[PDB]
Amino acid sequence: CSVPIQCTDKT
Amino acid sequence: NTGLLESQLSRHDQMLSVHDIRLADMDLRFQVLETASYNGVLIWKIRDYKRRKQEAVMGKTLSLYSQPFYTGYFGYKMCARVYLNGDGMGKGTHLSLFFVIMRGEYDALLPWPFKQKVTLMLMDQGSSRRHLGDAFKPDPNSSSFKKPTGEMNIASGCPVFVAQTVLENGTYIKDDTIFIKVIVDTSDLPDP
Repeated sequence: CSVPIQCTDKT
Repeated sequence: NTGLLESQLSRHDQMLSVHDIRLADMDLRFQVLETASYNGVLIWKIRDYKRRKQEAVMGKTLSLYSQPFYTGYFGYKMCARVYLNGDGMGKGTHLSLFFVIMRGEYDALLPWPFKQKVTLMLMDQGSSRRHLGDAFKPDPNSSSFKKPTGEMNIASGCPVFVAQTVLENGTYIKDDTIFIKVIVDTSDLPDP
């Protein structure tokens, strides 16, 4: 897998 | 004075309200340590699934974070975050979980960006012990592993760790509670 992804938060 | 005493009684309640509030925090502060680990490993015991997930859909509480845990008495302050219903690429379909780096009172002596190997995994409470999980060697160029500026760096994981379906229908949910585990590598990083 690898290939690290992020989330939806920065308000 | 049936008016002066009045002030005093209130000055006490006000302050009283306060201790209660502090004593409150302290009541929690403990729990953290009580359950903190200094070897780069973690076991997040999330109790009350049914309810807590449900909240995840109604969108009242989309995610919860773990207890900050590190990798050596004075190493990286880090912790996990989970989205029961899912975030972005897996919302409504899967469960999402990420590794996060916090601003740590000792980040000033630690290497940056963070490079240690993670390893996320949802434990299996069934007897078949087939736990699930993936790992990665943190890509450096990302804003997720820099030297923390604010409270905690940007999250990072796999929005599609496991399918809500596969999850809820496997031997992991038990007594309305489950255990996520994180494993940061610490060998390829000499200590003090």
